[PDB]
Amino acid sequence: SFVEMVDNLRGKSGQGYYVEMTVGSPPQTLNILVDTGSSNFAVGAAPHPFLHRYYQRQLSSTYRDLRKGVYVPYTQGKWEGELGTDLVSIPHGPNVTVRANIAAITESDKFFINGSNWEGILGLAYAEIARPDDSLEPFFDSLVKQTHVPNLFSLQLCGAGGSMIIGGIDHSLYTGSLWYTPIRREWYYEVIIVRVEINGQDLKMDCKEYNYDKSIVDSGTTNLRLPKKVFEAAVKSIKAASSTEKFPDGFWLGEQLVCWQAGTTPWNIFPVISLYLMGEVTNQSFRITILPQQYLRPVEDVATSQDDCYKFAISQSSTGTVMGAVIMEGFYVVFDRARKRIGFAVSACHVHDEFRTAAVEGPFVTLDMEDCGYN
Ligand SMILES: CCCCNC(=O)[C@H](C)C[C@H](O)[C@@H]1CSC/C=C/CS[C@H]2CCCN[C@H]2C(=O)N[C@@H](C)C(=O)N1
Repeated sequence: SFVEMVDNLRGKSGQGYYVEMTVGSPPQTLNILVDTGSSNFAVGAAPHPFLHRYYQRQLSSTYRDLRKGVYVPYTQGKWEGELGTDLVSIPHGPNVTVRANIAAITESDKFFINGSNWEGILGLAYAEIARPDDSLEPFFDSLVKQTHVPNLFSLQLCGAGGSMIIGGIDHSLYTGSLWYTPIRREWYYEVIIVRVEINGQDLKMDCKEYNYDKSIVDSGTTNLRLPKKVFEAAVKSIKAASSTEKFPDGFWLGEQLVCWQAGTTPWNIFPVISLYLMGEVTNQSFRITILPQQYLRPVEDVATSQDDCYKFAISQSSTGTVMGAVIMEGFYVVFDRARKRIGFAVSACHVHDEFRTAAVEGPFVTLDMEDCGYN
């Protein structure tokens, strides 16, 4: 019955992907950012320059105050608000209504984005990273406890809408086989990267470096984010491969955007990136390959040029690897919480390089994969 959920997401990589939800009685409609990197369901509940609408607890007969405050910091942005519960539904999701925890956001900093068209956030990860603590049941945990919806969801983010299939896998959204990697621990959607190659060349780092201090799958982050040492090794490699042309160093910091005459972008000089993920059987892994069309994010020209301009969508991290939206775009990603694994497959909405193709390939053999986990 998943066909009704296809295309239930709007938005872009750089603006966030959001789904429509309703809260309260009578139902109030809000667009909610879908975020696998956190575990709090929160909505603007007070006026804000960037909000065209918000949650009004006074208008809902089913609202219940929990008389407790809450604060949530992200890599960027933060808000504080008031905990309560209310009835929640997803119009283009399963046909159910659940009582869910909701943080009513009363104050925020660098959280809401001007003209993003969303007014809240849906944290899809586990209770362990919920604020104020893990006793605040996350939305998806509530959905699964209160209804018959199976304990999984999948995401198909399409670059330049998407689909969130709640409760299953829709086989028409991907081609080829699904490959699965264990969820290392149920807090973030944490996985283990066991090898990295660039244009077929092994970075040859201690694989612990790739997962220092963790690696997570996050639909709510735009970029691929890498630990300092890995980020430096990657950028060095990508520079050398594209040394044909000259780029400002502010470009490699994701600040300045480079441009080319419409339809003349030299994709071929940028390397593919292969991330190998721990697999499901002993000494086995598989790889996802990223095309430049993914880590060069298209942006509006700062001038009156009909040129194609891009930003470098790989950035340095001090909190581990983040596989963000630009990586998830062009894969179908299955968050199989029931079997503690995450699946990847080539998306039906993948980008078309002329001579290269984004791919999910296996099996590969990799000795000692356990040693790649950071402790
Ligand atoms: C409370 C413990 C869990 C905290 N989890 C995290 O911080 C995750 C690692 C990151 C989150 O997934 C977090 C959720 S979105 C918060 C809004 C930012 C405005 S910018 C945000 C929305 C527009 C598109 N770019 C996005 C982005 O790129 N956000 C990164 C920068 C980020 O921060 N994402």
